[PDB]
Amino acid sequence: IVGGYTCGANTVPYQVSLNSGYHFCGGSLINSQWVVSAAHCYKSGIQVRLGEDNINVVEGNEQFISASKSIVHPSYNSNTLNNDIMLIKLKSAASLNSRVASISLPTSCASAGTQCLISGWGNTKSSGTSYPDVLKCLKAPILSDSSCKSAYPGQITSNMFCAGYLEGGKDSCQGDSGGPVVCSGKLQGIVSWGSGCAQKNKPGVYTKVCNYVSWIKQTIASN
Ligand SMILES: [Ca+2]
Repeated sequence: IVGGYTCGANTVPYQVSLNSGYHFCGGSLINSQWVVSAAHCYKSGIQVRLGEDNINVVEGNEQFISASKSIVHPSYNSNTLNNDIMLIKLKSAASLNSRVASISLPTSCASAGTQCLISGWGNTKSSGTSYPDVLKCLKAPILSDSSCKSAYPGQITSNMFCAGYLEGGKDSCQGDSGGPVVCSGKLQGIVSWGSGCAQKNKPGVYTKVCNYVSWIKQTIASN
């Protein structure tokens, strides 16, 4: 996250870290056994880390659970990043408390102008490299379809949205991928892509979760 603030320990209780010997992507806990992330985060041998704040120190609220199964969206296109969403089932159910909770799936799609919370352990610099050990947060508006498609001509599909600041300075970045965009207490987005970070007229691009709810429910019911 560039240009954000330090969330505070366990203030984003649904935030997951995906670990394969190291933190590589974020995710969201959507129930005691299921995590939603970005399909471009697909790896073998994922361990899901819950209850994290400092990812380099054991602070006492962690739950480390391996993935049993990973399901990439049937129509994921890695060249276009269209349908950039993945489901991860835990080997065991997480113990849900105030510090480790699930986030609700949306009933409706959020509109342009809605303020959302984006969080993760990604790079905090727009030029150069600096990775935080603690969770970073950013409040950002959902931009209009028009402004989005005009920033990224020919690249935005129905399954995407832009959020952030056309002025730049504040964005998601490398390492934030797969993490939540939560608006009015519901999971609306997944940190998907962008052209660099926090650059002028190049906002973050997010997977539009409201388009996938039916797929999510069906999959979870049968797996
Ligand atoms: Ca920790």
